[PDB]
Amino acid sequence: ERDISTEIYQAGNKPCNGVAGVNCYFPLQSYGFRPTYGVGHQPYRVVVLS
Amino acid sequence: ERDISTEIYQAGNKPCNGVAGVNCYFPLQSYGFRPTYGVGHQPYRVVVLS
Repeated sequence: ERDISTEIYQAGNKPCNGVAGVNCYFPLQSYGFRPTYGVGHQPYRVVVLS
Repeated sequence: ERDISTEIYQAGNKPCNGVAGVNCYFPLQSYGFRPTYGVGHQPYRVVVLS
């Protein structure tokens, strides 16, 4: 199931769709790839075959 | 079980009741936690739940 999401994930009982600075957090983050990270942050050429 | 050991563990034939250094070591060794180390040498804080 390929899924796409943009809306802000909520962590409380209140409604939350686009409010920031509250317990709601963004469900995505951007990768940082540099040679200073050995194994923890390194890109890989992984391809799954079914 | 919970063990609190302060005496010297013996690893030879002479009784290491209070003498260490020649054939016996202190059983407690502190962790080496450096921020300049790799990802696999970082202090992870872990809790149990049974």
